Amino acid sequence: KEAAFDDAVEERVINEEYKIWKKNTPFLYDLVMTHALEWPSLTAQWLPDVTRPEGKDFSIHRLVLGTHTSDEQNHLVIASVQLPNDDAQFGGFGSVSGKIEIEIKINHEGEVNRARYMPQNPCIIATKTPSSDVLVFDYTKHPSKPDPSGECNPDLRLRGHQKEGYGLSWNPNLSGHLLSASDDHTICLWDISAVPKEGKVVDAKTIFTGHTAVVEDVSWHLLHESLFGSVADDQKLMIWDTRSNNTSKPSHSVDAHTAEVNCLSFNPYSEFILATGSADKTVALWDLRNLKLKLHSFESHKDEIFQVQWSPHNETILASSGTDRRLNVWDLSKIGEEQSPEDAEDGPPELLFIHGGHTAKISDFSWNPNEPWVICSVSEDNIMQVWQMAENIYN
Amino acid sequence: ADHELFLQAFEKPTQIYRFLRTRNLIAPIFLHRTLTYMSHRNSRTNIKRKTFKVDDMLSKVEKMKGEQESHSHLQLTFTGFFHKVTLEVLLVKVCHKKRKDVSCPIRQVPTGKKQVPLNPDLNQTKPSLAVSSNEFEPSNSHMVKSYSLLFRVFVAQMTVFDKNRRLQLLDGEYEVAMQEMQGPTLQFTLRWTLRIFYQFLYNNNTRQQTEARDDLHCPWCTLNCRKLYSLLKHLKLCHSRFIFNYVYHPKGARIDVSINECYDGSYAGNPQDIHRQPGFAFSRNGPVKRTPITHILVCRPKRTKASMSEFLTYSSGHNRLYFHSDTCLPLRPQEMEVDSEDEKDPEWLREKTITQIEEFSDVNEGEKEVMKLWNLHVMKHGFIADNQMNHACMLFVENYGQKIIKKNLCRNFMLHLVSMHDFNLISIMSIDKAVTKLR
Amino acid sequence: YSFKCVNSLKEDHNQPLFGVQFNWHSKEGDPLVFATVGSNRVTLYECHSQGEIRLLQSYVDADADENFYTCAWTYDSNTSHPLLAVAGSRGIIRIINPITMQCIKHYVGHGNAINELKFHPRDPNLLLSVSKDHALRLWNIQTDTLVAIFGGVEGHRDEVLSADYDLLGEKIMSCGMDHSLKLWRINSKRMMNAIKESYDYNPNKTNRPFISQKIHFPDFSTRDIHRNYVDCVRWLGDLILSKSCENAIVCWKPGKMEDDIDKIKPSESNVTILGRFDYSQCDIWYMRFSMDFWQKMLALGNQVGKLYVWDLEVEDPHKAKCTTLTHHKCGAAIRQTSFSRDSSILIAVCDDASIWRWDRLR
Ligand SMILES: [Mg+2]
Repeated sequence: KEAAFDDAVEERVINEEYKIWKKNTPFLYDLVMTHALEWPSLTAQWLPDVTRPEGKDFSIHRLVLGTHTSDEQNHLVIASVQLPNDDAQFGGFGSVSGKIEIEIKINHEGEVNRARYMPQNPCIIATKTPSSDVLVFDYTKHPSKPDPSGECNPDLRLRGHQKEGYGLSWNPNLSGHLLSASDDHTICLWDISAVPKEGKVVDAKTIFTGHTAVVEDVSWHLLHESLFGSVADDQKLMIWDTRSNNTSKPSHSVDAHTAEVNCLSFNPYSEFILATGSADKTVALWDLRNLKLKLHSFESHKDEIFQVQWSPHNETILASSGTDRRLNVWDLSKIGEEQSPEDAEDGPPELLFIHGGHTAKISDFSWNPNEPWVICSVSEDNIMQVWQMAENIYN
Repeated sequence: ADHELFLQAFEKPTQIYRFLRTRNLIAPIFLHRTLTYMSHRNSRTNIKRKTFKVDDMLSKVEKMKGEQESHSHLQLTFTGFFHKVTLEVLLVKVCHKKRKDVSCPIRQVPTGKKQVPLNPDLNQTKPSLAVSSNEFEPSNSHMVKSYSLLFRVFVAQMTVFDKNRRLQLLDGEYEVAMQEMQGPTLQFTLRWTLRIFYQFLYNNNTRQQTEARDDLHCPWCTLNCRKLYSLLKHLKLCHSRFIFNYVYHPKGARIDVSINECYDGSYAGNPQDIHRQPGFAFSRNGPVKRTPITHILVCRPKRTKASMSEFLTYSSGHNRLYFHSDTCLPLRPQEMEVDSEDEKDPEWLREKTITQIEEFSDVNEGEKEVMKLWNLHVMKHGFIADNQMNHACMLFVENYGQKIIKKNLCRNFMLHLVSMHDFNLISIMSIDKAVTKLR
Repeated sequence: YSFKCVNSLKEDHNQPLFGVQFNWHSKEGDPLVFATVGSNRVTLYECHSQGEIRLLQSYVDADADENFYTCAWTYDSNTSHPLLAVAGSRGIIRIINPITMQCIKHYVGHGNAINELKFHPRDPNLLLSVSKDHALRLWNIQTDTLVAIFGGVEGHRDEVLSADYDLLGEKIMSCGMDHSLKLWRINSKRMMNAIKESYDYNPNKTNRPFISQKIHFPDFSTRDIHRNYVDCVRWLGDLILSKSCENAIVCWKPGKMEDDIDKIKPSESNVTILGRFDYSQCDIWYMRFSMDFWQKMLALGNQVGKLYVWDLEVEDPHKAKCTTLTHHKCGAAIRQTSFSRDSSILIAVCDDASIWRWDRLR
């Protein structure tokens, strides 16, 4: 056929391009960290805690990683990283032996479809599985040395879903309040703030169904404990203010993009600014006051978009990931700024930066606390990269 | 000197960047205006606050201005066809492609047809009117991409709107042609009801020299560098498969280029795929496990300044492909586990020693069998210390009990025990003890 | 018993060729097809009547420099497509499908140039590869696994040259520069257990690498026959044929005339010679002879461009035969001969990238 020949060609081209980008990096970033895992991951979460040992030049951070192996035993993992915390220090930068190390392994039944730590307790995390339920765990209650037998204490799994999903969000203000979203076209809500009789069985307190398509994502409010929206392939965003008691008719519902919506995120520093992400290769945004206005559109991704995340430490900085093996960085201030024809042929102004590391569909990324401008990225090629852009770009 | 050598060699690197030129021009790898030495680009600064709770009001008013107007049916007659039969007119509706959809969806719905004359002419008329309702709907502003108009008898097509929902069709008498599968045509009305030089070295066996036209634009990627500095940088980094040198001819610039010598460009992936039997390599369709590695490249930059005078990264883990010691085949990441393909007993040795024993003529089978049965067990454990020999003969019969019995050869075993005591390694306190444990 | 030059061709690169192989897997009636490999190219032709030969296909390797050495025609049990594999100095083995005009399999496990490839007469997934690494390997071209490695403490010491299956496919002979000729067996229980195993292995199934078989001992050998190199051997029913640079081909049997072939003790230390064959000007090595699928005639190339032909019939090797078919164009050398499934045509390669053709008139 043709597609085979064509793909061989495309592969060789991508290889060349990565060669070039690597040769060119030194003038581009303030940090380059690459590390290969045995099995890839599908998760990313920076632990909100940081320790910095004295007499040295580096910090220490802990990361929350998942695992989707081929066939063998699945695991939940959290490992260690030694970020340089210094400006004058530079074997490589610090010790010679190692800068990354695994520390936490837990047996897991099925792959990991999602994993987030609870905001109130980082020792509490959730887990989406190939099954139709939810698992919760507290690592401090299990040894890092994994059970050579296999499956172990599910640590209060949940119930109320019928197909798998990917949505996951604790309520920031209210403990125990956690939302879910699966192929069931439904949103299931447990409240584990108080389950003395665990029994590994808790059913979702409330189950919402307003989308008639497979739901894609859900996120709580950032200030309100009784507010959150919804995302399905319906290309319909529905506003779900709880305490109104209707799992059928939400508070609001409009069409966001012409293609199915995938990812969704709210600005922390503001009250109203929403960040939306869809399959439309588009990026839109909205406000809680009025909604019948697609505020703006970022139009440079060349395939679907699967993740959006605002910046901590920065009010006007956002991030767009997808499948194009690229990663974008925008700017809300430079909206329509007259630029030179060469600045324009470079690109539109408001687009701020584009990451050029990975060579596969960028699975997932994350900001972190404890550090101003750094993000880790995970692809499907067993690849983990951490970087810091050069400084000169801003200011 | 078959100059095709000079040709064929420098032929290769060219087309590559050539393709890459176009690709990057549409497939940006990184915004150049971010680059350090391309600092003249990105004329704008990063000086702004731009609170957000006001960004809405600026749009809240702008949308009042942005709403210019809208259009509020149609009717049109077809003047007879002209050529040097009934007609067919359609209303095709196009929607947006979706996730599972590979191509855009199109819906060809007919509003109707009529009976046009058989290629009529002028001065013969004394007439089929086409009237349209609002088939298009405002709800379609989320699902349909566009609407067009089709005409057949023999094909013709027109579209109704613009991407801005802007109608493209005013009212009036229009003359149009059409194609089948000057000439045939139809009329109708409408109604809404420093010179720079180069030198190409070939190991001094020959060369070629040229001159840059429209200089300070990349001779490959047409990148507009405004300085010899930035241009030299972009060249010695991006189009790296060559090598360069700065000559500074008095006329403003001269660069004698040469081919790179090593340019270590080889696949950088799972180093194993290189040898997968073809068709499976680059499968890219299933997770695969491999050994862990970690590199560091950018740790702490210098951030110096420009200096034309100047113009004239470690590992952690296994970074290669290991092989089997005896067959020179690849080594799966799992096979490289505790299996160490080495121990004290090589098969071929056991064979060789027995055979060599059988060369001897002046021996009885009641002796050769014994010697072999023993020497093999000797090899099997590697006994060295003399304090072991007692335990040795013990374990020996402890294993070969059934056999020597089945061999009925214990009597020569005892003769051997004799010999060994004679060589001062057995005490009498065990020789018997053997025959005891034997039964 | 009369062939005539009805055609002769020549390449353009002018670099000597070595290989000639009719496809002896022709469903009865299908046209005659044969191939030939040169410096770094392969060639596909078809025999036509009136001394006509038609170019069909040709491939080439550019990415390195190699001097291809051998070829062999086989098929696919799955869909019956013709199959050709070749190998050169680089020591790699490739497998090409003309139906798709692509290579589907490549094998790299040797350490030097390869010298010959043959298949088991019965099984079509068993490829024997002889190299200069003193090691004769043997692959399952279907499950992509090695099987045996003949050579070691008692192997050949210098650059194995040529080998040949027995007529039935359970016994092999080998010959190399060290004047040495050794016998291997395949019928042993261990061996066939190994083979059956080979036909069963899933890499995804186990964390284990397949386990080959190492053999460190010939069944029998000697170096008493020639006092020079030996570079081509042929099973003869249960008799042997071999040539040297001593300008004579010899036939013999191991042990004594009474000694059966399948009772031979490994420590056998005697051989029985029967007769000799004679020719002129074969004063260089690496020159081969072939025989008809019906084992009735003998062909042999020559240094000065001549030919020499015998009959494998009751013709007593004392005065068996003498037949020299000659032409006046090239006398550079002739490497290799080849017959069809029948005895219709006979091709041979001259040293100057020129082909020849001889059509028989019985
Ligand atoms: Mg391949």
